[PDB]
Amino acid sequence: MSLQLLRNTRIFVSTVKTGHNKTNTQEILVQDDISWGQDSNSTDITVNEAGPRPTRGSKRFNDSLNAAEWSFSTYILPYKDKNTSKQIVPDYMLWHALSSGRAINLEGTTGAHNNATNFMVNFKDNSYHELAMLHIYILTDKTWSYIDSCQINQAEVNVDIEDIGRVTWSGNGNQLIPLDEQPFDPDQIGIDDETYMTIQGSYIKNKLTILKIKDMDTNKSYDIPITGGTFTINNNITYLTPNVMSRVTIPIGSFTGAFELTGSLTAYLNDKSLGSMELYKDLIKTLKVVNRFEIALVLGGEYDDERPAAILVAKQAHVNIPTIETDDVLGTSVEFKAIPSDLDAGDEGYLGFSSKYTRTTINNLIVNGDGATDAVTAITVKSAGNVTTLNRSATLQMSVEVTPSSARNKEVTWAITAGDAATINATGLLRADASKTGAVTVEATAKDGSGVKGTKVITVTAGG
Amino acid sequence: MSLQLLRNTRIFVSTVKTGHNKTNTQEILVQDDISWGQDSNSTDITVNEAGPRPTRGSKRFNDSLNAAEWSFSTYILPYKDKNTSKQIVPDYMLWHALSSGRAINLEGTTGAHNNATNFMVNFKDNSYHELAMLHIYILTDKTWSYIDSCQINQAEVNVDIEDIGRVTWSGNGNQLIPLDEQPFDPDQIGIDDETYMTIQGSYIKNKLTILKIKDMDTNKSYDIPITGGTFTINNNITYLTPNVMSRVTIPIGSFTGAFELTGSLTAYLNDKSLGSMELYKDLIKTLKVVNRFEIALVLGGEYDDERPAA
Amino acid sequence: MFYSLMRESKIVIEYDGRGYHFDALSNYDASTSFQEFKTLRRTIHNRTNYADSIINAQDPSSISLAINFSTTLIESNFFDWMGFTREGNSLFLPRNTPNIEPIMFNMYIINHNNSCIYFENCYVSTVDFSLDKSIPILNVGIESGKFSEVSTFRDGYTITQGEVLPYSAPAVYTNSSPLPALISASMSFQQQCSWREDRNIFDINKIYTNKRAYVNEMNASATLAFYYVKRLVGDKFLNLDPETRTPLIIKNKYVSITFPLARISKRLNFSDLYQVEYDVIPTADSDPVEINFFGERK
Amino acid sequence: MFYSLMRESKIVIEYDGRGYHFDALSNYDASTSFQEFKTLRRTIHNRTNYADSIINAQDPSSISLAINFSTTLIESNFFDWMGFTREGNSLFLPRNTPNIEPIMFNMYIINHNNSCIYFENCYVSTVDFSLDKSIPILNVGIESGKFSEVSTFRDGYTITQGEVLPYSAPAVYTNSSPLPALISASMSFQQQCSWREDRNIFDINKIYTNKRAYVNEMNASATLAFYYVKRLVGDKFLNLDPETRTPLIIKNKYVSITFPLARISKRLNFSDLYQVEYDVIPTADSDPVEINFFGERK
Amino acid sequence: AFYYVKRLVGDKFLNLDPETRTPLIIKNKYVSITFPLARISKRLNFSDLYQVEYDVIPTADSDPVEINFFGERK
Amino acid sequence: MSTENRVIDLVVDENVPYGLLMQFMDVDDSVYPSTSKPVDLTDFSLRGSIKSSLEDGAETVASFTTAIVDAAQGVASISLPVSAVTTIASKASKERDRYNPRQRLAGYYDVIITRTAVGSAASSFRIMEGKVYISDGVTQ
Amino acid sequence: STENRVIDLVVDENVPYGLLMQFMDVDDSVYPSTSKPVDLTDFSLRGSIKSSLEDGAETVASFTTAIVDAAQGVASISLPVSAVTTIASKASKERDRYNPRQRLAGYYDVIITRTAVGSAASSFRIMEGKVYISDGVTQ
Repeated sequence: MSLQLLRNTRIFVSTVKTGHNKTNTQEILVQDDISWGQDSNSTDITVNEAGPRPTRGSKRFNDSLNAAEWSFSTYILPYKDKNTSKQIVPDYMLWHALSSGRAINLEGTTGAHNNATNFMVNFKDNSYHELAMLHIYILTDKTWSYIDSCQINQAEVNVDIEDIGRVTWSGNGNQLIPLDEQPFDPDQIGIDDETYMTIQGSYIKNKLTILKIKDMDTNKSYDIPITGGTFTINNNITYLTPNVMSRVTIPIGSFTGAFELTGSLTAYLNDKSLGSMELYKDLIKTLKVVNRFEIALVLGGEYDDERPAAILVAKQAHVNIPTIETDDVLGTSVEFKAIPSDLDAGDEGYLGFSSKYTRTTINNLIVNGDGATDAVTAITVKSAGNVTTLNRSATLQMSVEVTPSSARNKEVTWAITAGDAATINATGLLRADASKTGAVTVEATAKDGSGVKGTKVITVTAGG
Repeated sequence: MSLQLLRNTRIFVSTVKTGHNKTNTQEILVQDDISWGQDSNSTDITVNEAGPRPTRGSKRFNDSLNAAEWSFSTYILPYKDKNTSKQIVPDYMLWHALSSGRAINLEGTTGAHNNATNFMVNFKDNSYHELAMLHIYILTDKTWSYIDSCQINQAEVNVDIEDIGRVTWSGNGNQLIPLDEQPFDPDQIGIDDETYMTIQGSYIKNKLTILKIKDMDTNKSYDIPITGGTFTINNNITYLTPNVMSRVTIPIGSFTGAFELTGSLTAYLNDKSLGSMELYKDLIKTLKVVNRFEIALVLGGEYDDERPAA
Repeated sequence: MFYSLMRESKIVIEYDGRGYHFDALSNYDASTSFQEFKTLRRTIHNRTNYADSIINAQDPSSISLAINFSTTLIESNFFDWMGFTREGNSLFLPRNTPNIEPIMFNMYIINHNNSCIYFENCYVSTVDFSLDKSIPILNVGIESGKFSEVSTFRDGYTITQGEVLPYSAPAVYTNSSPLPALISASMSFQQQCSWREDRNIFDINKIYTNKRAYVNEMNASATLAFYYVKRLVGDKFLNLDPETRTPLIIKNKYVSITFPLARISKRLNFSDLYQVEYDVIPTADSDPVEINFFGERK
Repeated sequence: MFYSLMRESKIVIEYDGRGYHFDALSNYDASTSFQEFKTLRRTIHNRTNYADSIINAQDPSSISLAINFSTTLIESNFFDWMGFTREGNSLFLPRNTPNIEPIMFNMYIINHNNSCIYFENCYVSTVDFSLDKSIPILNVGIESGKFSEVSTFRDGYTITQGEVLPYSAPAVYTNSSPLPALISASMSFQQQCSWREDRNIFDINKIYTNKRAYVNEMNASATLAFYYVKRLVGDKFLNLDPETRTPLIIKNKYVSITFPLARISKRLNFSDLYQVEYDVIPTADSDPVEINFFGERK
Repeated sequence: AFYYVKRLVGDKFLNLDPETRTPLIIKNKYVSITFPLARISKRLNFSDLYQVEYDVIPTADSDPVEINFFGERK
Repeated sequence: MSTENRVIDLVVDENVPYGLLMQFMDVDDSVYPSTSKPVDLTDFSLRGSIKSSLEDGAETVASFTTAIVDAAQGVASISLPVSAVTTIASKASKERDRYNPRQRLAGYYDVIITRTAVGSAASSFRIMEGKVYISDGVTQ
Repeated sequence: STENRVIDLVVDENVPYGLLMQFMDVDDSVYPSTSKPVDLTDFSLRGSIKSSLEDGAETVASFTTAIVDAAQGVASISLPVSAVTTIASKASKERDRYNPRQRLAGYYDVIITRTAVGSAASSFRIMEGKVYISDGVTQ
């Protein structure tokens, strides 16, 4: 004899239906908009006669049950746990079941895997017809229930400024099953006060949102202050249910669709250099069937001191032709989609969550893929013995110095750009010949894709 | 380094892309609801396999650009100009491009042509696959832009009593082109204070709206006090865009559809002689496949002394 | 100039020197065409590319009219013209076809501004209507031999169809025992004539138009759709066995097609709700098939 | 691995040792297949269940391209390759077919990563475009004899189609008198060749590919759709009578197909608004049919 | 029905040539139809994404075609 | 009139020597049917190299050993020893492909046949091109 | 035809394994393909079972080659039950999708070899694939 209120609901995400412990189940902090259920299909058989005194009667049959629908919203709350000292988001298994179809392994390098610097999610291993399989456990007041064999259909993230960073999850399950007995003690599995304090120490505010967009075909970075946006991770999962005329049926298995990583970004038109107006004019002047943009949406902002942040990186993105949104202040919309280099390659994009992002950390996350792996920032090329010039028929094996000293990729390539008076090899052994009286240049760039420039103008002469 | 506000937009209507003067371009006084733009089409190519370890990847291609959409609302503001002493509406070339497909000639007798008494627009010469061709020039604050080769798709007029007489224009253009340099000095071409005073002297109030309806098959004039209404001039213009798989395409030409002049008129039921009730009862008693009515909607009212009217 | 709208038209059938303007016409469809003799004379001398085509005949036209039932019963003249014998307001299907050639009549399709298309040497070849839960309408099908464009015409000011008859639910009986669970009773009557092409060498360099035709057969048919209903286990009245001879009548408030003796074949469909379908034709020695036309109050 | 997208493709036609990359391609469709000889040798000894199927021939491919008109008029080469004689920018339909065999050419369908499909021994068998209220486009139809997969190919960097021509309303004339109320002018040109199968006993245990073909006929045709319009009562200019010989031209701002003498057959449809349909073919002794290709400014 | 996929330039495994005899099996978790020797004919369609279509029949001297029915756990 | 096929992709087997032999044959189409005579490879030498990329400055993975088997029959063999196969296997890309984990991309290769002599013109000719793949083996 | 070197071996737990390869040389010049068997002279086969293809992978086991009836071409590859147990020890705990008894144990390939039959070491790989252990119940 009791009424059940929605405010007392508690959600646990599990990968096992028995043997529930702290590594298989954790509570998911949900909000008011939580919803779940399961709909049923039916049919009416009616006789349609034409004569006088016709039969006017119907009949209903239950024929099938639809896939269970569930949805809830959670705050993006990166933090570091005391047990492992690795940055982790509380709803990490949700990210894993969204990202890959293999067993969860935070020590690995695919799907949801963490580190001493940041928590990372990449979609390099999502080529599966059935992604990682969860079981949502619902606790309303006293009664228990759960949805059997769920799959993460999508994860909506709305960049709504003057609001907190939040993600909305949606999915489907085979069947919603009400449980009379307690599966596991929610007091122990549920998050305790210490980790709650640690989490609430780190919040992501959508207002402090910087965006980094670069045209890979022209090497043009734009300065676009955002007004509002959203990006989605969608699986297009469809649940199959068998058709049996004699008995009602529930869905039996599913099949993932096409993985889509789209987005939409609204901003005001700026007349300044490399502003929104320049991007819009370039996009509507080129009129190209395909675009290669690098988009790095950085929720929570970038700062020298440690700040929480959630970052979406699209290496090779596709940007639609923008349109002007006539409001009281003129604006625009930059709708993009992260496409892979090859269809069966994955790597459409990745995400990095942490409560400790210095600007260098997010920079090397963007250019190297991991916040811990350092990346080169600047280069000044060095000759063989501090030499400033060269004469005809003389070698010059030039070297390189890089910063920082702990960058993972310390190598560079070699090229000649301005002038035709010398040639360089893979190692850097520049070679010249006679009849070389012009000023020639030499260049070097790193192999990690940082975008670092090494230049030197050597004054090659005809000799004494 | 500046933000652009919608309140500082100024719209000029032109028939030429060069040699802009006061007879080819005039400013059009627009309102808050002004809007313009151009949308683009795309496509996603997705592989749909069935086996285990299927390929889950998509790819987007820009394939075509849609026709540019523009719309704005203007007040019906008849007046007489000092230069020619003939009654003219400031957005007269809009009326011409709506009415006929020939070169503008106010001295003529078809399309938009004026007189020493009134400004008139008739649709006796609209049998053309491509009506008179305009170029909408948009000036927001400092930056310029324009829509290339526009056509007046329709003109909505809403008879909303206790409100001013207003007309809403809509249309399509081949492509929206942003201009970096000033095409013409907006200070000179834009309307000056004298003509602004002359215009604001004449306003059309939708409240003072008399309607004259007569059944041509019976010779019965009715006295119907209106409550609210609207009439449209529609061209049903469709813009054609070519389909090329290798390169994105913009519309290349258009073709006018069927010219429709419809309307809708709401009024209260009156038991008086020749009232709304009599018209309704006659119409539902005759039950005829075709009707011959003479309708003369007079915005601004009729008076012995001089008054503005549309 | 003058365009020609289908909605602004008037179809008048000219028979015996009187114009039968068939109002209450829901929709009609017609076409005109010519026959060509196109041969390509490719030779070893000249492998030509240009054909030798001459127009020498008018392809017979196939006009279809959809006519609503009316209170003045002008539409029964289509049964009258198609060959049925008349007694009062009831049309009999004769045991034998009366004449070799059908009853020929001309038809006009009037339009505004003295525009007209003149179909000549027409005969009614098909008449079928479905008694159902929608308003009944009989689609007649006539075939013409010669079509022409004329300035003045015949317009049936007086002979016209009245108001459409109100809907009334159909019911099929055996003697006086109703047949339960009716769905759609469709009746079909035909006069399957054939054109006798007599194009000869005296018509060379001239356009030939068909003029004479002969009746291959007349028939009356009906397809009845029911729901598979049984009242008893091993029922005798309602089953799937064929019925060699049984009196049937498809009755309405305004029309009643009577088969004095009928040959019924049944067909069961295992659909969402089981449906049986009859195939009713009159027997060999059956009395003439009746078609009564009741205007009002029977 | 490498998937093959239709949107990421390039079609290059190889003729005379030069590559004609046909850009401005709206859509193309093609298929490849093999011919089998599958017999089941069921005997009284062994009533077997397993057939004896051997692949011995390549079924000819049917490639269809839809190409937009362009300012450089590369698309007129399809008329040139199909057999028309050329003078300036106008293509004539010759009185007689010039040669027994058609003009053969190879075609590539390029894709990324050195992937290609090589159609050989192709000939243009159909070209038809509809001048209407939508942007004109000519659908060409070529038939191949042998298809193959090759690594390197021919890519038409220079010879390419320019910008698509802007839309312009069609108009059909008789001499210089316009024909009113045009709806859709559709033109059709064909080279109805036939493959000469020469599969012999020396090709046993080998895959056979068609190589040689002969031209059965060439023709130029057009179907014109109008609204039935008459200006006078008993008009002589506009009626339904056939016209043995009349000069016709279906003119546009960028193309004009001319019939010096035409054989017109008319067909009237009693639709919502009456429509007449022409069937225009050149006469026996008519001068060659003209097809002019105006890029810009005629 | 497959998608036209090639892994190499001038690949030998995946192409359009007919295969007189090749062992094929269309396998599932609950059923497996086996052709000990198969006669495969290929057909390429230049659709939105290129698709190849096989036509698998057993050869003349092929062993009997298998159809296994696994209820659960094979 | 037909096309050539200069682009050929090679697949080597790890821990196994790779041997490819090319035959150059003279051809002609005349009144008499296709007459083919082997090309006499005298003063004809080959040379091939493999790099991990097409772009300039690419690391040289290895180089092929060239030899002429039979001049009269016009047969030349282009191959590499097992140690070179191991060297290329070490330098190959670590990215695997599902449905066949064996194959990995190794780089691009070219082959030039040249005839160098005092009276001979300084003429080279790129006979082939393409990419080199590796079938990883477990034995050895 | 083409190439079919990739075939997967399913070895049984607690049972010794032995495979019998009838080497053959079919030629399809004549319509009834020639059934000539290759003659096994100066031939040795070598095969190791190694988990994963990455360099430095531990050698799970090694095949034991047997050459018998050289005239008619047949040959045998086998390994003792102790080798089977060593293979089954290191097999992964994840089971195959189609059969819940098999577990991936590693990769393999056998390499034929001619040792100076004509002063040439003409060694090439015969077959390849994955080795699957099938869990037994008897022991």
